[PDB]
Amino acid sequence: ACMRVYITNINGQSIQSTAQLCQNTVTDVAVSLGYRELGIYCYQIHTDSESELSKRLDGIVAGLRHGDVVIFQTPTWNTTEFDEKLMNKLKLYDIKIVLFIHDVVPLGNFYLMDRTIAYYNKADVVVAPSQKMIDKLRDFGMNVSKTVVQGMWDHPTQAPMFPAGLKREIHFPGNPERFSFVKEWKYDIPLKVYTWQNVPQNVHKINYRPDEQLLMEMSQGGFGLVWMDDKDKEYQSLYCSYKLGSFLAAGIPVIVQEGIANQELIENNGLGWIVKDVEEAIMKVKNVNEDEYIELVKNVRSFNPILRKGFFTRRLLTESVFQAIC
Amino acid sequence: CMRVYITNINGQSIQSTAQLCQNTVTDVAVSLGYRELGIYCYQIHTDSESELSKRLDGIVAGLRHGDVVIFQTPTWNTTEFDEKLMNKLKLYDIKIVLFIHDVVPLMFSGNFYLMDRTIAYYNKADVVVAPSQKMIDKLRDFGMNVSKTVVQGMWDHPTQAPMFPAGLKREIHFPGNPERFSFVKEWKYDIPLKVYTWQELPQNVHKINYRPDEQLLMEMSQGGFGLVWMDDKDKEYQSLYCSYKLGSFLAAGIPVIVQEGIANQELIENNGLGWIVKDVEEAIMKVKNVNEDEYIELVKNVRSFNPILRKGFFTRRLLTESVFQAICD
Amino acid sequence: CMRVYITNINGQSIQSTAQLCQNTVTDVAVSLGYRELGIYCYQIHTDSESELSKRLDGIVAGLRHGDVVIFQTPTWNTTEFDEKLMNKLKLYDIKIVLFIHDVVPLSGNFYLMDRTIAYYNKADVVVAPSQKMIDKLRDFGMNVSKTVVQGMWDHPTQAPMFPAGLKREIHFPGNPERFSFVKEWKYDIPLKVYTWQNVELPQNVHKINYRPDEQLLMEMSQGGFGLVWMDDKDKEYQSLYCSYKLGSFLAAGIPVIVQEGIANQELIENNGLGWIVKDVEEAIMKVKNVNEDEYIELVKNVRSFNPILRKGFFTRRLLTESVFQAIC
Amino acid sequence: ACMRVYITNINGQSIQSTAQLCQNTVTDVAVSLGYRELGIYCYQIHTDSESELSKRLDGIVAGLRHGDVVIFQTPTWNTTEFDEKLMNKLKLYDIKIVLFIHDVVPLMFSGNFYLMDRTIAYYNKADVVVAPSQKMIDKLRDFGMNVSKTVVQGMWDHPTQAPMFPAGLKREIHFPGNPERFSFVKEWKYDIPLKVYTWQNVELPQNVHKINYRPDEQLLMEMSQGGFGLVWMQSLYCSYKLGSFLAAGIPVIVQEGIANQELIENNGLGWIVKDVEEAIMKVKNVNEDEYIELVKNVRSFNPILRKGFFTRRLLTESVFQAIC
Ligand SMILES: O=c1ccn([C@@H]2O[C@H](COP(=O)(O)OP(=O)(O)O)[C@@H](O)[C@H]2O)c(=O)[nH]1
Ligand SMILES: O=c1ccn([C@@H]2O[C@H](COP(=O)(O)OP(=O)(O)O)[C@@H](O)[C@H]2O)c(=O)[nH]1
Ligand SMILES: O=c1ccn([C@@H]2O[C@H](COP(=O)(O)OP(=O)(O)O)[C@@H](O)[C@H]2O)c(=O)[nH]1
Ligand SMILES: O=c1ccn([C@@H]2O[C@H](COP(=O)(O)OP(=O)(O)O)[C@@H](O)[C@H]2O)c(=O)[nH]1
Repeated sequence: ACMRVYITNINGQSIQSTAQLCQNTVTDVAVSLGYRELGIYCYQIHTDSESELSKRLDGIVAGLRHGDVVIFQTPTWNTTEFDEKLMNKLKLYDIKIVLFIHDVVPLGNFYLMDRTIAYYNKADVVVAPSQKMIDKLRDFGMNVSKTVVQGMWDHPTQAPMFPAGLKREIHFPGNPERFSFVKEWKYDIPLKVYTWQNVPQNVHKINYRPDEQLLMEMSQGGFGLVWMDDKDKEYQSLYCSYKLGSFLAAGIPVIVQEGIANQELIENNGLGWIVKDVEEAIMKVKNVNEDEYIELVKNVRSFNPILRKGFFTRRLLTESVFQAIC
Repeated sequence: CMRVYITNINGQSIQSTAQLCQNTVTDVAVSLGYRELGIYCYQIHTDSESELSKRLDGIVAGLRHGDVVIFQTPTWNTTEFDEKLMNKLKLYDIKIVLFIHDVVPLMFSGNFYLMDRTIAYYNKADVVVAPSQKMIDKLRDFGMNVSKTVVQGMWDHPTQAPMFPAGLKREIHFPGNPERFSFVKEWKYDIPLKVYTWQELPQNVHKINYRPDEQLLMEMSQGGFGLVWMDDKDKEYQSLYCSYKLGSFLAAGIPVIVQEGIANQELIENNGLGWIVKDVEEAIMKVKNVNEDEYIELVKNVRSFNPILRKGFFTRRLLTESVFQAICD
Repeated sequence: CMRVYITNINGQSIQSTAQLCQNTVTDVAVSLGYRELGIYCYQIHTDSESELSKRLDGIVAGLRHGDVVIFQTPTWNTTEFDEKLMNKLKLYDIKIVLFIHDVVPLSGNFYLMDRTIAYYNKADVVVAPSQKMIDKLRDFGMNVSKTVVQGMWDHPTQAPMFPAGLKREIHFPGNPERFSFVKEWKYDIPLKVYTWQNVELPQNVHKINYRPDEQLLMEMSQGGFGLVWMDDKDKEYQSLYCSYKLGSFLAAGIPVIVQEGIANQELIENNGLGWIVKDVEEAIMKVKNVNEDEYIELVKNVRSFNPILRKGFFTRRLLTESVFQAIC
Repeated sequence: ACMRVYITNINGQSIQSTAQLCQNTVTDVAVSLGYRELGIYCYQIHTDSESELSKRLDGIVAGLRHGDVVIFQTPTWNTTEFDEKLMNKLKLYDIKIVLFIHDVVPLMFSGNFYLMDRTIAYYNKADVVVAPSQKMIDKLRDFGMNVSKTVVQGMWDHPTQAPMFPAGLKREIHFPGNPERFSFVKEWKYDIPLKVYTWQNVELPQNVHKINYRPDEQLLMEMSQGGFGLVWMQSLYCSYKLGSFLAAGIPVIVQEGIANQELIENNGLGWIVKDVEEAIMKVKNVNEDEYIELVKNVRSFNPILRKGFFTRRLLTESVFQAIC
């Protein structure tokens, strides 16, 4: 009996899926720690007889041995049915299971919240974006005793950082479809939106670029905006933003919405400003002098080796396996 | 973004050497930052064509175009399974390293019909790692035309078992099964023979029960000689394969006795790791005649050579060189 | 481009547990991609001041601004060396993790506390064996704000674990010159002492010759109980540290018996790894009574818990968390 | 007797030093393989007394033990005296020594030939020699180098994850080296533009675009947009520039003779040309499809350079050969 740690990893999604991006990046760190990938392909679950699905899963977990530990990165995006039966398959082994939450599907839409929580409760440790997320999940019946807070996505990279000049512009590499505040841009601060989609005056569309390029370009100065839409104001209070990690790894300060999860990280480390609303953000971008920009930048760049070396991830990947056995 | 993947069987008996080698190789591959494609040993005919195909899709779900895959063959799931795994792999734009642990039609007179199908699927790899040059030669004669070949040379035996000081015990160690090795029963000499096995034999042969490898290593290190031998039934294969027993003796820290004609025998010759003997009589005779002086030297050569074995360097180099060859012309 | 380095001592006797520890932490560290800053144990007074300085420049030659350095203390080259290594480290723009294996000023050695504390305080993060250790260190002026608790030693190993039978015997792989209760051993339960010392022992102590750790693990895994016991003058200083042999028993796969108030005692209780006893006499009683099933369970707890020990997870978490903390 | 592998690595040179860049790249690969760094700092050896030197060295190798293997990246650039002395220290341990040659000082010009005997003497204490090219090994043998086990490096790697942009057929030649070292640049006289990436002040001939020095990753991204990489100058060693071009994902043009050119030919990675004028011709005549093919070749071969495989093999093979 010789313990190995395995971790699930999705494959086959779009060139531009942040979801897969997250998992693959977590997995690369995990591989570097000695862990083993359980590759999972993103496909149409209805395409399998319930029996072919049982055996595709046997294919996926073929290397598993009792005494192992499995880190399940949820969701698989293969349907709650897949999630459920993957879990069920793992519960047949005499192993500890770490549930690593990237998103809670119902949070839209809301109905399957119950079957979601239900297989969640089968894990031994839960890793979640924030304590607020854990608290809110307990409210729906989540009863796993050992929980670990993720805090922040890393963003492992060796993209050169150029000196950050005080450009009074704002960067935002999300998609307008999901963020409608972007179409409502009123202010005379340029908003640089990085997206594939083609949809005001001061918003400037920029072509989707490989992540390393975006980082290099963003490092030349400016501010990074982390901002949700108005129903997404639920999550935001709960999830970890991926682009937040991308701003910080690039070496520029951030502007986040008052009430975002884990805001303490931003404050304690002097990484940017927590503002009430867009207006206040604009104001600060207009007010900030050369001095206080130079400070925020140096704060970001003394902080970001954590992000670029993948330590929030190495941290939770190590602690959760230990808590599972301990 | 190229990743390197390696297949690894699972599910066989704890006593199975085939799985033991594959796991060990995998353990070394993982340390090199490679990725496991786990494969479970089961009865292939409990699947419909659709199900087997989808079990394979599950096994290879993480592969992408541009990756490299090392197929550790055989899977012991049948030539049929090997062939369809290979077929799946060829749908990807990847390079395939075929790493041969055994050639199943060459190792049993009755498995020979499978030669042609085995070769056909061998010829789909970009690189073949074979135990010996002689095995590659033999493969060629049966139609194997894979242009790039790497010689494995020897099985490592990664470990940290204590090595005790080796005294000149005039005994011979043999951790194999009497079934696969019938000569055991016809043991007739007055030099003791220790047979380590889970399984009925002559007076000068002592049966010791199957221990976990680590303990076997510690015990063997106390001295004596490791015998690497095969019956005349397998004299053919012997000139071709790599013995795992060989690597276990040397890792333990004792000299070995091997039959003339065995694969990669110059390895033993040039590193002074034991004796190449014509027959069992010549070995028994050398064990009775060797003096303290000579045994001292042999043990010295073995324990200066065997860091390679214990740190997995034969495996590290084939794992590194084969992936390199798969890409570079 | 940040690298993590970790100090590691070399040159001590194959018997030195202090080196065995640093070396083990270092091995885990290297598997995590950290880099060794090798330190050799020698007579410091053989060095002129400038020689000592440049020997140190030799040790840290590979360091760069922006690196993170883990200092496993002490080096055993004496405090003067520890202090001079720390100052050398502070000359770089790096974050420093202090990893405490022992604290020298802890009775007549106490006078050294001022110097010891003054260099501890140059660290950004302190990893200490127990919270208790951290508290005592605070009473004497340690003010490093980020601290991590180690909570056990690991024992990474591949040692076969045999099935464990209930044997009413106690294993103690400790030097009997350092533990006196051994010479006083007066009980009908056999005490098995694994030691290099060529001396004879009380009637019911079985002197067993020193053996490679791997062999010791395998042998102990056949059953019996592992005793973690301190002398008497090492009693206060006891409560503080992490027992290395404790880790060895659990990694072998047998339950343990430890004195009341041992550092990180709750780990034993919360995981069902053995018993906390007042004194030897209670320990003898438990071993006399303890039944077959109750033992079976003790073992089950141990072997479900010990893959953490055997794969080095206490160390992996402290090496990972302390670096994170040094930057955060 | 637990064998560990160590590798020397220089530190403390300028950010522009290719020697350091190389030793550091090899070392990072070595660390991923589990090998341990012996960090060496570049200073002025005259500032040490004999005793101080001996103890600085003792500080550098404090972690070695009998039974280890040591890979010595030579030269250290602290001089031959330092290299000889480091080699002397190592020999005092019962270890095997791999000598990995980056440069041979006494072969740099005839003036430095007097150093050959000292150089060869200490080379000969090694158990294995890794050299850039077989040709180099042959030359060394002519001067008394007698280490029986040798390994050929072939090519520098270039570990990176720089995005590769699509390679447009730009009729331009990239050359990230400095002028004060390459005469041919100041003499440029072709209607084909030469993109020279340098930190130097100097203004440059008409059809040269002096581009400011830039981080390696950025350089790689820019070059991946297309055009040709030029390797120009001692066909003894491996060009580091070469690996940068191929990692960036564009084909190369190299001067006839240089070492290991059959790597170029056998993988269809560029052109081996007699002179500069031959290079301008091929850049003028080459058509769209011929160029898509070059790029195909380079981008299929690339992953070796980018994942550090020339280095992984020499680091694995040489340690193996040191014991076997
Ligand atoms: O041109 C682009 C724009 C987006 N991104 C990536 O997409 C991320 C943001 O995606 P998403 O909005 O889904 O992250 P979220 O903040 O919502 O968690 C950025 O940080 C980048 O990593 C990118 O690689 N190139
Ligand atoms: O008591 C035993 C006897 C055998 N072995 C293992 O079984 C191997 C021999 O198996 P096999 O005879 O199949 O090796 P090969 O024929 O390839 O030389 C030995 O080297 C050991 O590693 C073991 O672990 N415990
Ligand atoms: O025959 C022996 C006896 C001791 N030890 C090692 O020495 C440790 C105990 O040493 P020490 O008492 O110094 O550690 P402590 O428990 O006091 O921290 C054991 O756990 C073993 O790992 C060993 O390897 N072989
Ligand atoms: O703007 C620049 C110019 C050059 N270089 C680096 O310098 C290398 C060339 O160095 P050198 O000419 O010394 O190498 P050589 O080809 O002579 O071996 C390039 O490959 C780059 O990696 C760079 O990073 N940025």
